[PDB]
Amino acid sequence: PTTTPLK
Ligand SMILES: *[C@H]1O[C@H](CO)[C@H](O)[C@H](O)[C@H]1NC(C)=O
Ligand SMILES: *[C@H]1O[C@H](CO)[C@H](O)[C@H](O)[C@H]1NC(C)=O
Repeated sequence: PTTTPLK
């Protein structure tokens, strides 16, 4: 589970 800096 990984995402980019908010929007
Ligand atoms: C990426 O988005 C997810 C889902 O909102 C989480 O907030 C996660 O903490 C985010 N990653 C970063 C590096 O901000
Ligand atoms: C972070 O940016 C990436 C593009 O590299 C994706 O668009 C991802 O969906 C973004 N995450 C959020 C939480 O907007």
